[PDB]
Amino acid sequence: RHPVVMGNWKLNGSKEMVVDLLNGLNAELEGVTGVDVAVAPPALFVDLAERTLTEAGSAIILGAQNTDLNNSGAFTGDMSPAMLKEFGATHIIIGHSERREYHAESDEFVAKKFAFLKENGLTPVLCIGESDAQNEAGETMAVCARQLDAVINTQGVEALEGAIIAYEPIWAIGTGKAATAEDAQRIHAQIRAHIAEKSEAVAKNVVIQYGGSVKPENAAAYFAQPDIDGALVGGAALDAKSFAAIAKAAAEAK
Amino acid sequence: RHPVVMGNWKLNGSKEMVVDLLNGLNAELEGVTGVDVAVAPPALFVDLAERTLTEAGSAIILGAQNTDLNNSGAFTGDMSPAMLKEFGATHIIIGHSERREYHAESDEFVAKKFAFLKENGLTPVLCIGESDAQNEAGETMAVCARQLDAVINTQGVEALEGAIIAYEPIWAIGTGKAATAEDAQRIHAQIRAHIAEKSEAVAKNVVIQYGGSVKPENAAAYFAQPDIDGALVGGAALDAKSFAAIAKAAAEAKA
Repeated sequence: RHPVVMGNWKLNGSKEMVVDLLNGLNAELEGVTGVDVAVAPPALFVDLAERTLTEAGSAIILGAQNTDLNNSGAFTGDMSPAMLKEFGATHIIIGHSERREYHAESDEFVAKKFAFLKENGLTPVLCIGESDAQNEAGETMAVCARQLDAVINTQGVEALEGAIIAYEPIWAIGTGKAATAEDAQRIHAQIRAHIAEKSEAVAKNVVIQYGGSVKPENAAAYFAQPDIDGALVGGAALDAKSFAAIAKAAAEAK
Repeated sequence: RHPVVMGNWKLNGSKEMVVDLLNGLNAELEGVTGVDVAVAPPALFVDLAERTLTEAGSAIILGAQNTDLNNSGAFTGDMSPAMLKEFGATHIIIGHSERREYHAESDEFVAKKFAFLKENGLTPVLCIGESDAQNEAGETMAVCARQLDAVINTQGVEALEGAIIAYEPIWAIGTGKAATAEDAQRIHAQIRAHIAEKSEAVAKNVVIQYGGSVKPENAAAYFAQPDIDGALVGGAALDAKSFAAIAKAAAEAKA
């Protein structure tokens, strides 16, 4: 399993920053073989990202933060896989904890997105993860099993074929609570195992990134675990140094 | 009231298409000056749209098809008014029927976006409109007033100053009915009259666009009515010759 490190920029970007960051990023990662590095900028900046990376002749993968369920038509305001494809984007974050909470995206909704992306030749980065209370209640796997089965129990285990899964420890996050590399590995082993129950080939191959708070000096403690295959990075993704660091750590560590 | 004709491109666009459309459109509007022409492409193409319009020295206005409630922060996949301002996008469509239906956006949500747009210096194109069963049940004004009050009752009529309102007869859309310039004009005066009950000054100046199916053949019919101040165009927006025809008719109708 080749590690994959993705930067989720979220709702951050500007014309100056995008160029700076992507250039800095390219510099830092100059010849840093071993990992797959991807960026997910706001839709408004996918055009710029593409142009900047292409000039730079960069190897960074272009992604996007969500998708909708149609390629074209009377769908005012929607995100189209076919349109994203025109800019080279290929890694689409879906089910993120923020969309699920704020936009009330459901398991079935996110599963349809999963299927449509795959149908379009794109790579889904399916996010799963339990709340603070589902965690206090010791329901972590009930939840992760649930969110994952919405795909498996419809499309079938195979469907995770060439997809990335990202585990979000929503329970931690400024709430004084913290996930450790041990917690992370514990959990990632259970998820993989859940997949190994229907298919072991699939399970051993599926990249399962860790979505918790990972920093330059966390990174290798995490990338050491055998079931953690990369990271979906939040804040560190906004800094070329920090983010390249995390990418490097995973490259070697693996 | 100076007319505004906006093309909502919906889920339509491509690199080659965006530049051909904007270039032909700008060629067609050469002497035209009595109508504001705005264009709303998918977010993915707002940058390309800007680049094309700028190179051309075009006067066409850039807009977008939706917005969210934050400028920056932890909101994966959201739309930012501030990021939109960087590309020069000013007219922002909110409340469109396709979002109200497919994304279940409430009047409360839509109203929150209106206030945020005003907070950021942008122009909201507030869509309102009733369905088939409401129209048959003849509750057109209760629905429209309900939806306008969402912003009026929480922000004051003056909040409409500088905004654009687009009536969408959804009942006519996709369900065998048809609106006429005469039915349209009747609905716009009721809408204007509701706003006027709170402020005459605001009501006199607000641009209320017609959102039904407008086409180059039926446009002068609509722009002829005194309470129809432009159009929010869909399908006819995708062609430079059709969209420019609708813009021109509005220009003359209101000269």
